Amino acid sequence: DWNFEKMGIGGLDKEFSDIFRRAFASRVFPPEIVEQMGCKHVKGILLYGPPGCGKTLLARQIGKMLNAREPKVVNGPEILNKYVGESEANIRKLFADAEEEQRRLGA
Amino acid sequence: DWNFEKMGIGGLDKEFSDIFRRAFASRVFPPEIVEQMGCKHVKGILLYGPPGCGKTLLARQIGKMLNAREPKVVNGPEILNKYVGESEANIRKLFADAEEEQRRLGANSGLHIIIFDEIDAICKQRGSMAGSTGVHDTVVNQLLSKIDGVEQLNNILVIGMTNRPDLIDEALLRPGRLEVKMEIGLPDEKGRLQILHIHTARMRGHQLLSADV
Amino acid sequence: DWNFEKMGIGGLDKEFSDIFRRAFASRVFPPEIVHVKGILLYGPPGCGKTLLARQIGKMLNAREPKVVNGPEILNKYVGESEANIRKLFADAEEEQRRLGANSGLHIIIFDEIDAICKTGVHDTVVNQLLSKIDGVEQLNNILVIGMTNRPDLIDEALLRPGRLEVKMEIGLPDEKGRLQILHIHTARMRGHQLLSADVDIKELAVETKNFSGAELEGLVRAAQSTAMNRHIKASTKVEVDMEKAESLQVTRGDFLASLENDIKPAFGTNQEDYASYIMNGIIKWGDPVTRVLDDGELLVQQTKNSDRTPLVSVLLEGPPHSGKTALAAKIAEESNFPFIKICSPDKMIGFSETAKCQAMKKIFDDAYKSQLSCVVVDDIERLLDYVPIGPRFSNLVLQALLVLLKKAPPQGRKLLIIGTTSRKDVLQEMEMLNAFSTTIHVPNIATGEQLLEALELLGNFKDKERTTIAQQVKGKKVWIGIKKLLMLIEMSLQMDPEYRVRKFLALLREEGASP
Amino acid sequence: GNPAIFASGIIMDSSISKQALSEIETRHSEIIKLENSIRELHD
Amino acid sequence: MAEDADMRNELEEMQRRADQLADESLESTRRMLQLVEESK
Ligand SMILES: Nc1ncnc2c1ncn2[C@@H]1O[C@H](COP(=O)(O)OP(=O)(O)OP(=O)(O)O)[C@@H](O)[C@H]1O
Ligand SMILES: Nc1ncnc2c1ncn2[C@@H]1O[C@H](COP(=O)(O)OP(=O)(O)OP(=O)(O)O)[C@@H](O)[C@H]1O
Ligand SMILES: Nc1ncnc2c1ncn2[C@@H]1O[C@H](COP(=O)(O)OP(=O)(O)OP(=O)(O)O)[C@@H](O)[C@H]1O
Ligand SMILES: Nc1ncnc2c1ncn2[C@@H]1O[C@H](COP(=O)(O)OP(=O)(O)OP(=O)(O)O)[C@@H](O)[C@H]1O
Repeated sequence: DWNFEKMGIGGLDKEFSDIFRRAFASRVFPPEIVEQMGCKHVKGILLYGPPGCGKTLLARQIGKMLNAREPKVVNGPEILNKYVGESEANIRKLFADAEEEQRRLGA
Repeated sequence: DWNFEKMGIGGLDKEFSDIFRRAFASRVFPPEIVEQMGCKHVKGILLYGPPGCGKTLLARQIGKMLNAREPKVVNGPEILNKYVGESEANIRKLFADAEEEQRRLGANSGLHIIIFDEIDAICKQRGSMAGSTGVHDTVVNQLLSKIDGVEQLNNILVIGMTNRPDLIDEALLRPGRLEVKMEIGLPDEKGRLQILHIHTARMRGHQLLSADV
Repeated sequence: DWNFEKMGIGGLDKEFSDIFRRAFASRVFPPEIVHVKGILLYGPPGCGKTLLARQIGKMLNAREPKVVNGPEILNKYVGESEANIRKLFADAEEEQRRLGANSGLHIIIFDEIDAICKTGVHDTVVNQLLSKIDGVEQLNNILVIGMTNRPDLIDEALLRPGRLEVKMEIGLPDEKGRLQILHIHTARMRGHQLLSADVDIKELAVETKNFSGAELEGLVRAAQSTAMNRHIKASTKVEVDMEKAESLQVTRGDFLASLENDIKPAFGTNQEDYASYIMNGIIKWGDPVTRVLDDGELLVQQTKNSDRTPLVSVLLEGPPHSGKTALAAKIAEESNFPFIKICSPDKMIGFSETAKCQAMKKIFDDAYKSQLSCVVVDDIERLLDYVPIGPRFSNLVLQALLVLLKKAPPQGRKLLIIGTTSRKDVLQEMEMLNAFSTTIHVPNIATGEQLLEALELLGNFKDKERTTIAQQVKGKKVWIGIKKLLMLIEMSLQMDPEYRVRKFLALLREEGASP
Repeated sequence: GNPAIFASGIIMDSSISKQALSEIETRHSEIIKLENSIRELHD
Repeated sequence: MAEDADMRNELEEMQRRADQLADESLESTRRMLQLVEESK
């Protein structure tokens, strides 16, 4: 139950079309053809520009887009810590669920 | 069960041949001539180059090639710990198994592989570092002692990769610890053709590519 | 044994003998007529300190030495480090208490000692070790050896007498040591005749400069690997010879390839340029060159043999492209003095005045030390950047030169200075021409006969063309510099044979001029 | 001169240990036996 | 880092255990004093 008009973003048709094409196109199709074609998915997006143009809005709306788990969010430098070797701990705590699920259920 | 083709490395041909020659020729031929000749095997490799060239791919493929125990991986600075004197325990845990095997079966044991990734995040020059805590110096000294110490361990192989070779301390980069230090770089026209052919094979296999290309 | 080579170690014969003399003299000396409990070794990596420690431990008829691999003491618990360190000395104390003087020697090895010795844990451990090694109870049956690669990072209080007494430095082996190391590592090959007859160890030893034992052993190993791969095929399924494996001769070419490609000294190199200043040599196209060289020799002998004129200077004058610097270089090389150097503006690009002054001062200071020396400066006007507009130039460098031109060196030493320029009048106006003691003149090519002789010496044109050139030239005067002449000849040779001559002559007419 | 500098990380160090706790168990155990004995005497 | 997270948890848990052991010993000692006083 999703519709483009629902998100209420204006003036960014082309950018959204390009992002959709280059990010979510692979995961929507029947998997057999994709598998025969033998590629791997994209796992990165970066947004930049001057203040007040609609970046965080896009992030939030994409978060509400997908049928997935609740996204994790990091508000700036929330990971730094005073003790030795704790920052890396906070960083590696992020990917645990993906690691275990990949190892268990595979594809 | 192995073949050159199946690894799928396009632009590096002389480099891989050099690696094979200078690191693995010893362990292929019959032990009799080797023992007669009384030489020692190499115990290190250091790759480097600009980003996105194929280092990690090469290391993983090398690990896959050999028939031996599963390699142990160290994803970046995952060794550091806050309790004093706990990093060294983590480091020694790696070589514990190899030492046990060498002690038990003597000179006819299997092989063991250890892969350090982003090594420069740990082993920086001892003198040139923020003189606040001694953890880094102790870590480096522990590694230097264990890799080549009074007791002799000679059934292990260590591979390392980085992006800034300079920062590594010199004492580690001398023969006996890490000698074969190669460089990966941008390919040439032929390498580009080989890579493009490699990544396009399956499409051609299933006739999903237009003849006009 | 004391041969020091039966143990497969080379170069350290003198140091090993010193260790013998200073360490075990007391123990081997008869007890009736009758210690040291500290040893520290240091040196650059890959010199064999581990070898020395192991062999010294093996040599003595004593219990098995105990060794600690780096920092195996620090523990997150409190006090366990002290317990661990104290655990080491229990046997020595027991033997001293029971057998007294007649107690066996004890050997302790500290590997990577710098790691532990150099916060409460660290200084407490250091204090515990200091107390145990030298405390209220005095032991005389314990030996401690420490090894380091960074001697500067060791604590001073640990090096005081009574704790760490015998300090040894291991250095890079000499040619003889390199020869010994190669002999040791190749004796195995020579025993089984697996070595080729074309290999000369002396040639390699001469070639191998600044190679510690590690470098030499690695080169040997690389030769092994080359020979070893010569008998294997990789691609489909790794397959080997098994047939020529019997021969496996190690040729000298393998050694050369290993030395060339996959080995490196890891030490800096020295670059020379004095050759580059005379590219095409000197050709006698006329009398003047001989006169110039003779005057140079006269000045050289005057500076060599004079007693109350220790300093002498000369200036070389000539129009542009007359080849002035080359003559100065030739004279300097003929001088045959221990110390010779050339100061050129080429190396000083983008420098400010102070940098130039300091560089010149450094060069002259170096020149001062030797007994007799000669120095040459070329393109003075470029040295003190000069421009006809204004004019404009640097005053500081000019003053520095004027001062330096008449400062005698320390007593009993001789200096010669040769300067080259192409604008005499300017130097005269700046009041510098007075400083120099004498001047020499370098002329151009004047008559067609000299030009024809130069062409003949070069041998770039044949008799047929030379006939036309002689016809056109001998009836006229010419004015050209040698460098420009070479440039013109190279310019002309590009075009097809039919036109070269005419083109060449045209170019000459373009440069035709008079003084 | 140098602007104000940050401090470095901290490395704490736990005190109690497993084996030292076995030793504390050695300490504690005898007390209960001694208690049984004294209770017997009083009874 | 949950691998070391459990080591810290074990350490602190044994701290708590040692505290409990010490308190139990102290209560014992008090009870011994009481009974020994009583018999007289
Ligand atoms: N394209 C748009 N369509 C509709 N409303 C928009 C659009 N862009 C911005 N807005 C409105 O303006 C607000 C700007 O917030 P936004 O999160 O875009 O700022 P930002 O780019 O994250 O700021 P900064 O760059 O400082 O981090 C949005 O919350 C929304 O109310
Ligand atoms: N020579 C090559 N032949 C085939 N594929 C290659 C080659 N070089 C790189 N690739 C491909 O490009 C990517 C290279 O990523 P890889 O991690 O190996 O590079 P890297 O050098 O480790 O990067 P970084 O410098 O960030 O560590 C992989 O997807 C790999 O398949
Ligand atoms: N003079 C030598 N004679 C024989 N082998 C030598 C010599 N010098 C070095 N080697 C070789 O080097 C290794 C022994 O050197 P060792 O590890 O003791 O060096 P080090 O300088 O004490 O150590 P580091 O580089 O860690 O400071 C062996 O391979 C030995 O063959
Ligand atoms: N007899 C000769 N005398 C001088 N130079 C000669 C002679 N024969 C050949 N040459 C070559 O002529 C060239 C001389 O050029 P050089 O740099 O000495 O010129 P120059 O007079 O210092 O010029 P400039 O004032 O432009 O720097 C060198 O290549 C030298 O080898």
